[PDB]
Parts: sequence; structure tokens; C-alpha cells
Amino acid sequence: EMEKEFEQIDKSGSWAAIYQDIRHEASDFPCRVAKLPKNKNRNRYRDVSPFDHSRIKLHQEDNDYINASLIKMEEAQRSYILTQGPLPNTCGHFWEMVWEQKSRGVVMLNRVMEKGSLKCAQYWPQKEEKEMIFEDTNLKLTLISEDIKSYYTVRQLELENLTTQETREILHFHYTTWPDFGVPESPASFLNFLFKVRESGSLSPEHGPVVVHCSAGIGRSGTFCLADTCLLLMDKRKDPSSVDIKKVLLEMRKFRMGLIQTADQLRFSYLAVIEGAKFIMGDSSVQDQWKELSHED
Ligand SMILES: O=C(O)COc1c(C(=O)O)sc2c1sc1cc(NC3CCN(S(=O)(=O)Cc4ccccc4)CC3)ccc12
Repeated sequence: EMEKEFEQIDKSGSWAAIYQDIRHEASDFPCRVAKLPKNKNRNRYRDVSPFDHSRIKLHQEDNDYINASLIKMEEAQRSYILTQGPLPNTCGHFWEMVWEQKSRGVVMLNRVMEKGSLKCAQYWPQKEEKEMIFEDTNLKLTLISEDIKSYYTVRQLELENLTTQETREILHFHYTTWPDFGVPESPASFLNFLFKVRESGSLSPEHGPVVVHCSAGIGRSGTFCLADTCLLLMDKRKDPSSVDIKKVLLEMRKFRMGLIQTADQLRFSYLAVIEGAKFIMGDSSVQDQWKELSHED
């Protein structure tokens, strides 16, 4: 169905119309807390807000607000937290959220500078010997190691609750070559990275939801989660034909606005899912193929 649909859309060249259709149907819920005056400086973009019903609340009495949404995919049985790139004033909240939600993985799909502008704060330590303390949320963060590939880096971080002295390992997955409002180089490079996240165990139901972020937390992040959810649905039923990508996206859009930002990002999601289906249905060669085609070395 999906590969048929994909061919029928490319032929008619109607990706824009298909994408706009989803924009039209998409849920609309209030974002009243996000729009409170006291939270203006907690939002990176005026027009990108978490719905009240699905927002992550910080466990504090001062101000519980963070620009983050819990995407809870009931049928798939996987949850994601989509959030904006933290601001210089919300890095402590970002890590507070990771701690409180018991996340094991953070997926970052942007660079700190893109198109000459700063799309995200430097919210993690770049050097082992220079750890970060977030005074406001009483948290310590230390770079333990990093594994740099050509187009993505995986970092091991240690997060410490300074109140309890409890520590956890966070894995940081940083895709560095995904342009804003753009698409990955190929399905292969995208899937190579997604499977890295998967193979880390960071997506396990044993943990809290993985935190996923680019700059606004909706375009690239939306693309990432849609592809992952569709592959997981397909996997559970071992039935690629049972997956309706647009339906999955619309469901996801119940939890955060604007997920997937361009028609081509939607088109790419189809490509990645169709290609990833090969692995799901038992082709044990494609994963090595993606690794080679990704040029990660
Ligand atoms: O590929 C990417 O990751 C692109 O990421 C983005 C940016 C970046 O600099 O990286 S800026 C930006 C996005 S997405 C986005 C959306 C946006 N506004 C959208 C938000 C979603 N809506 S909606 O879901 O339709 C609800 C709505 C909100 C406001 C007005 C009208 C409707 C459409 C406008 C403004 C800036 C940005």
C-alpha cells in the first residue's frame, strides 16, 4: 500500500497537496500554559508550543513549564519526548526533565549553529575535564566519552542529581548533517543512525521515553519519530501493508503540533520506512548495506 501510494504520489507529483491535507486535518489543542507571559522566555519560537494536555511538567513548584511534549503512541507501545533545542536559560530544565522522566537517550538532529544562527544552546560538555553544573536544577553533567563518525557523534554522559548523589548514564545521539527544513542525504544514512539509537537500548520500555530534539522539535524530530513508530508498528504485526503512514502522523500530531515540516520530509519518511521494512521482514544484509552507504567512517 505505502510503496504503491508512494509511486502514485511521485507520478502525479502531489506531495505538497498530500502534505497540506495532513496540515488541514491535524489536531488543534490549546497551549495556554506555553502562552503565559511568564513563559515567553522559555520558548524558542512564538509559533511552536506544546499542547497543554501532552506537555511535560517539571516536578517543581516555582514554574513547571518546559517546551516539551510526550508523544504517547498507544498501539505502537513506544513513547517519545519531543522538545525544542534548550535555551541558555532552559538547559537546567532540559536536564531536570531527562532526570524526572528517566530518559536514557537524547537524540539531537540539529547543529548548534545553522544558517548563521544559534538553533540550540551548548547544553552538554564538550570536554571531559570541563563538566557542567546546572545550579537552578541542582544537576551535574560530565562528558564520559564520545565516538565521532563522519555525520553523527555518539556521546556517553553522566548525569548526577546533586541532591541525592544518584548518577545515570545518558547516551547522546547527535546527527550533524541533517539540514533545517531539509532531509537526510539518503534513507541509508538516516536508517544507519536510527538503528544506532535502537541498538543502544535507549528506546526500551524499561526506560523513560527517549528525548528527541532539533531546534523547534517538530520538523526533523517529527520525521525521526514517524519513521521509527511506523517501523515498530510493522514489526509488531510483521505486516508492512498494515501501516498507514499518514494515519500514524495524524495520531502523533495529537500530541505535538507541526510534526514534519515540509512535503519532502514526509516523502523522505515514506522512503525510510519502505527501506527499513526490508530489515523488519528479515533481510539481514540491509543493515550492513546502510552502514557502507552512510560513509560513517
Ligand atoms: O526541519 C526542521 O526541523 C525545521 O525546524 C524549524 C526551525 C529551525 O530553525 O530549525 S524554525 C521552525 C522550524 S518548524 C517551525 C514552525 C513554525 N510554525 C508552524 C508551527 C506549526 N503550525 S500548526 O501545527 O499548523 C499550528 C499553528 C501555529 C501557529 C500558526 C498557525 C498554526 C504551523 C506553523 C515556525 C518556525 C519553525
